[PDB]
Amino acid sequence: MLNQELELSLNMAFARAREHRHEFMTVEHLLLALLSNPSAREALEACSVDLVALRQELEAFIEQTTPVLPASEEERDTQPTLSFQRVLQRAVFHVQSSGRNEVTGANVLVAIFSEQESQAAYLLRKHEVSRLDVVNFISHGTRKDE
Amino acid sequence: EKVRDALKPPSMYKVILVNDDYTPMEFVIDVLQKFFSYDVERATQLMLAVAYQGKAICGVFTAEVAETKVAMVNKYARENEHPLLCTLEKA
Ligand SMILES: [Pt+2]
Repeated sequence: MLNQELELSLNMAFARAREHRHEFMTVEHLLLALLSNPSAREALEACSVDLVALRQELEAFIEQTTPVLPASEEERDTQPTLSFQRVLQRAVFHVQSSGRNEVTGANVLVAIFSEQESQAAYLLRKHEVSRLDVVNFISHGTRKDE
Repeated sequence: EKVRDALKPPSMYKVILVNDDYTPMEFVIDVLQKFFSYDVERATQLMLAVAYQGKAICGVFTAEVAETKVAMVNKYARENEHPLLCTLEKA
């Protein structure tokens, strides 16, 4: 699940969750963070996705739906959701089984689509992006929607 | 032309605590406080709701958060060895 570039994104995603004292680390925080992950950002730009709109949509959603800790509590800073754990394991399994040894933001972006029931997967579809589109960009060439 | 399957935003879910005869009342009050940040004199009234009605809605979250919460609650009950059951409810 490491790539330096990806790890940074994960760090930023958690730091953001902890800043607003969010109780959970969501697939939406993840995608939010991935918007500034070059690997991920690139695949999304090739899919003509409005990143400004997506970013706004994601931030609005996590503030309105993410439970906030009691400000007191222990410290138990942000609990990753099961969905979050799943997209990561999926990206990691895909890389491992491909014979490669690097998990990029784009690999993670692909794994998000299989999390039906996540707002993130919903927002990507809303922006006319599908798993196939990202997969086509990742492989072959810049198979872009444009 | 067309454009693949439907969309529909994810649905919100209800998190529920089921009643049973082996879980002690104090433990459920504990769960309501630890996993739902409920007021002492609010969790306690909610445990009564579960006992009386046999089931009680403890909150409403996104499908993603609800799923995680249900799992946290059940894992906790299990570790404390109580058949306290937490469930998911659409709509
Ligand atoms: Pt950061």
